[PDB]
Parts: sequence; C-alpha cells; structure tokens
Amino acid sequence: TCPFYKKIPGTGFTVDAFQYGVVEGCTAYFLTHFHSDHYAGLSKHFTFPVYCSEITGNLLKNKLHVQEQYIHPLPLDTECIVNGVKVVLLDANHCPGAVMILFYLPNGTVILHTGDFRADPSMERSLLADQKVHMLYLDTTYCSPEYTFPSQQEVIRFAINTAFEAVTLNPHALVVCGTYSIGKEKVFLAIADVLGSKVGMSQEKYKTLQCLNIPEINSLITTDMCSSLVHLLPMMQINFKGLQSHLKKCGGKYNQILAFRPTGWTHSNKFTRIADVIPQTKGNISIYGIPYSEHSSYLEMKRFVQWLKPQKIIPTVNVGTWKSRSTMEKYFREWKLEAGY
Ligand code: NI
Repeated sequence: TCPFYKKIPGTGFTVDAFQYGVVEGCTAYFLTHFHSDHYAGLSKHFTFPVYCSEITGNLLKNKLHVQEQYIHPLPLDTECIVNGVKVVLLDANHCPGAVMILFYLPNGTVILHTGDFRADPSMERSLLADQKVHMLYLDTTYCSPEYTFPSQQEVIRFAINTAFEAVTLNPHALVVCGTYSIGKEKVFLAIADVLGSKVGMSQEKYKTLQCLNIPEINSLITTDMCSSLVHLLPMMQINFKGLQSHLKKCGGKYNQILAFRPTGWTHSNKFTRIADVIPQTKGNISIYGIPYSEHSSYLEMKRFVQWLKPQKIIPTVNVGTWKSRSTMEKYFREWKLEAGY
C-alpha cells in the first residue's frame, strides 16, 4: 500500500509510486528519474499518464517500451498546467533526466518534491527564489554530519590526472570504468576526452546512452571495443577475477588495466582525502574506488534547507526505521533553531 510520503495532498498526483498497482484517486503518476528503486513496476502495459522529463521519457520508450501516448514529457523551467494544477520541473543535479517537481496547489499551498538531488547554490537563483515553499519532500540519503565528500569537479581532476599519467607512462594499458545504472557519465567522458578516445561499451549500455540528449554523443562513444582505450564494464564485474577474465578477451592488446569504481560514501571518507587515494592491486590490475556523489553531502543539504525555510519537511530516504526517522528530526530541529524559521 502506497506510503503517504509518495502522495501529494489536494491532487490526484503520486511521485515515484509505480510498484503498488493502481492507486485509487491517482489521475497522474510522476517519475523523478530513471533509477530502478524509483521506477520499479513500469512496463509496456502502463495505460495511465506519466509525467517526466524528455530524457526520462526517451528511457521509458526505449528501455521499458512504454507507448508514446502515455509518456508526457515536460520541458524544464517552464510554468506548465497539468490537470488544472500548475507544476514546474527543475534540474535535480542527480543523473541525466532527473528532476525536482514544484506543485502549486489551488488552495495556495506550494510543495517541492526533490526526487533524488545534489543540492547546489545555483538552485537558490532558480524559480524557487520567486516564492514561499510550505512543504518539502526531501532526499535524506546523507542526512548525518559524518557524510562529507569532495566536489564533483575535484574528483574529475583526480581522475583525468591518474588516467592520463599511466597511459603516457605505459601506452599499452587499458582504462576501465565501472557502472550499473545511469549517472556519473562525466567520469568516463572526461577520461576519454583526455586520452583522445571514444568510450567503448556493450550494445545495451550504448543504447542507454543514446537516450540522454548529450550533445555530440556520436563522436564520444562506440560499440567497437578494439578501437577504444576507455572501456566501460558492469560494476559487478570490476574485480580481479572478472577483470582478468576481461583482460583475456582483448587478445594481447593491453598489458595492464587501470580501473575506477565511482562509489558513493564509504567509511574511508572519514579518514582519507581525495588527493591521498590508493588502489587495491593484484598483479597488473589496479582498482580505484572514487567518491563521486550524485546526492547532497550533509553540509549541502543543510544550506539548501536553511535557505528554503520550509514550514514542513517530509523525508523520502531512510524512513524505514524509527531510529533513522528520529535522528533526522533532531537535525531538522537544529537547522530551524539556528536559522530562525
Ligand atoms: Ni537515484
């Protein structure tokens, strides 16, 4: 049964609620982004409207095979009328096609649903700057002060450096990057750009990327593995036995892999900076974990919420235990008392 934090009051609208069957009263099912926990349930057999971004739409049509009529894509940053309720989609700074949704209720209430987001100061000079927001449905993935991690631009620096070093030292080495969903495309796009290469990948991964409205994408990616010295592989596969396996397949064309596992937070964020990172090493295969996040750090979340001064906050992540819910409330209360709302 659909939880109350997936429903929007005073509408027939639900958000990321595709795994419960038909929801009684729901005229419209919104989808913030193409990540499987959020879309779990959709298929070709959906015959209710879906509102989402253009890019999420492309993924729906081509990867799930939903029928063009039931996909309502909306532009971003444009006031849009939807069953006689004004809504806006805003860029969520998460993965490609990910959005936050502003709902303007008939009664005068204004609700922001952040979907998954990495809060940023550019969101403070968006349309959000123009009016008061009463309710906030918030991505609380990292709502605890231990969760620090570097900027995306810092991490892309490290990466472009590591890879471009090794390749210039040994020009018969492979750069691999791990992946399992959309997100974090900048990791491999940046490395390939520095190496003068296209990124090579499976057919199913190429198919996914071809849905994302990336400019010049035909010049950046390929399904010809042999022609490419940045390869993408499944994240399950990024390990010694599975990389060995892969190093066989290339047929005596490379004598050393240099992988990257972009990850979220791990406990080695608590003691080690990004400039002082190391790989695990079993022979000629070297595996970096690098903490490229597409969610808000604690500080980023705190700043956004303290600027928004929402009258009420409804968490969407880690809501499954009483302990987590309780911890989160205490932080929300601190933030409110500090900031004077
Ligand atoms: Ni996500």
